[PDB]
Amino acid sequence: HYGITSPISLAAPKETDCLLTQKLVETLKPFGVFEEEEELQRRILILGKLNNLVKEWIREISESKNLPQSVIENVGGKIFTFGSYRLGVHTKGADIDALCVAPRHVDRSDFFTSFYDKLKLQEEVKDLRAVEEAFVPVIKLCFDGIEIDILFARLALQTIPEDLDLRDDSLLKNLDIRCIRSLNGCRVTDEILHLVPNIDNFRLTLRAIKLWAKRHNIYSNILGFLGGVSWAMLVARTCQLYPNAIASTLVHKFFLVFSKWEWPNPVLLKQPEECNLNLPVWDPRVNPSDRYHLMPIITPAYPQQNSTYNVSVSTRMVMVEEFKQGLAITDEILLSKAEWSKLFEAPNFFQKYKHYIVLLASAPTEKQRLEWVGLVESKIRILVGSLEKNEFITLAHVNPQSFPAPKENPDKEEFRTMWVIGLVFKDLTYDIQSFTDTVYRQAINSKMFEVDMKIAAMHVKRKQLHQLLP
Ligand SMILES: Nc1ncnc2c1ncn2[C@@H]1O[C@H](COP(=O)(O)OP(=O)(O)OP(=O)(O)O)C[C@H]1O
Ligand SMILES: [Mn+2]
Ligand SMILES: [Mn+2]
Repeated sequence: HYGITSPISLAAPKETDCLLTQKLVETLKPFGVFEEEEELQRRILILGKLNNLVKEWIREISESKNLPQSVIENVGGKIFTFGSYRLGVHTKGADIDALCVAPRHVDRSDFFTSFYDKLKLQEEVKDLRAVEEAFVPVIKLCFDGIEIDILFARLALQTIPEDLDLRDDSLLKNLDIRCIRSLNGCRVTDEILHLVPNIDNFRLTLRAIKLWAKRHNIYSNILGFLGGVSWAMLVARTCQLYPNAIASTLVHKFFLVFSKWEWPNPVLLKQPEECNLNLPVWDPRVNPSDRYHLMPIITPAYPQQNSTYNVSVSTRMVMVEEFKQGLAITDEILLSKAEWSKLFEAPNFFQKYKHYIVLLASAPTEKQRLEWVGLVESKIRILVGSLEKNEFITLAHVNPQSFPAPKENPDKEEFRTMWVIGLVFKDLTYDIQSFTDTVYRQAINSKMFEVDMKIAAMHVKRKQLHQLLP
C-alpha cells in the first residue's frame, strides 16, 4: 500500500456511493471548479508553444557555444509543469507554474537575457516581467490570455532526456541554492502524484476540499491557514488510508480523519530518508525549533519542510472546529438528510463572532493600492500574534478574503481595501495602535512606503459591524 501506516479500510464503494459521487460532481459544476474543455485545450496548446521555444533557445545557446554538432542535436530541454495545473485542480483564472529545465552549459544569466528577449518578441506575450532576485527567480508573463510563472534550473547533464525524472535526489548534488529552490515545486507535485493509489479519485476529492476551504474562510498560507499544496497533501493522506474509496466517501473520511487528528503529530506521506546535502530539513528529533510547530504537514521530497509553519494557536483552533462541522454535514449527506450543497454553503462570517476588528488600507492610486495591500497582508499575523498574547483573547480569525472598503471622501475617487477579523474573548486600542505603528515603520525601513499610503484599524461589536461595510 501507499503511506507510512496500513490503511484504515480497503472497502470499495457500493452503487449507493457511486450515485452520491455523481451528485457531488453536479453540485460542484456551478461553482466553476471544473475548467471548460475548450480552455483546457487552449492551455495545452500554449504549453506546446512554450516548450518549443525553450528547445529553440537551448539549441541556439548550444550552437553559440560552438559545442560539437554532436551534442547540439540532442541537448534537448523542456518545460515541466507543477502546482495546481499539474494536479489538474486549477480553476478558471489560475496561472500555470512551469519549470524550464536546461543542460549545464546554459546559465541562469542566459535565462534572464536571451530567453527573456525571445519571449519579449512573441505575439502572444504581454506584461513580460522578470523577478531575478526573488527567493525563487522567475519570469512572469501573460501568454495568449493565460498567466504563466516560469522558473529555471540548469542540471549537471550535457543533455536533457525526454524521460528525465526530477524526483531523483542525486540531481540536487552541489547545485546553486537558486536551482535547488527552483526544483522543489516540481518534485513535491510529482511525489504527491506518485503517492496516492488512485489519481482520479484523489483529484475529485481535492477539488471538493479546496472549494470547501475557501468557502469557509480558511484558505490562505500567508495568513496562517492552509494553501493549495497543503490541502493537496491532506487529501493525499486521506486517499492513502482508503485506497479503494471514491470521492463521496473520501470527502467524508477527510473530515473524520482530520477533525480527530492529534496535533502536533505530523502529516507525512512517506518515510523521510537522510541525505548528505546540507539543506534545511524539518525534523524535531535534531532541531528543537521544529518542536514548536503546531500543525505540521510535511512536503515529501528532500529537503522536506513544514508547509504550514505559519499556523498559530488561533488558526489551528479555527480549522479544527471547521473540520468538526464539516464531518457533521457529511454524516447527514450520507444519510440522505442533506444535499452536497449544504457543505459548500458559505456561512456569514460577519455574524459568527461577537467582536471584530476592521483593517483599512488605502493609497493615492490603484497601482499603489495593489502594492500596499500586499505588504499589509504579509504583516497581519503580527497583529494576530500580539492579540494571542492578550489575556482576554481566546482567538483572532482573519477572513483571508479582503474587499473594497466604503468611501470616505465623496469628492475624490478612492482606492481602499479592507479585511474583517473575527474575535473570541475568554480595550484593544494599545495592541491595534502598536500593530499600526509597526506596519508603517517596517514598510518605511524597507523602502516600500509611498506618501499617502494609509492603514487604520478599529474594534467593533458585531451589531455595529453593520454600519461599516456595503
Ligand atoms: N511564482 C512563484 N514563485 C515561487 N514559488 C511559486 C510560484 N508559483 C507557485 N509557487 C510554488 O508552487 C506551489 C504550487 O503552486 P500553485 O498552488 O499552483 O500556485 P498558486 O499561487 O496557488 O496559484 P496562483 O499563482 O494564484 O495562480 C506554491 C508555491 O510553493
Ligand atoms: Mn499556480
Ligand atoms: Mn505561480
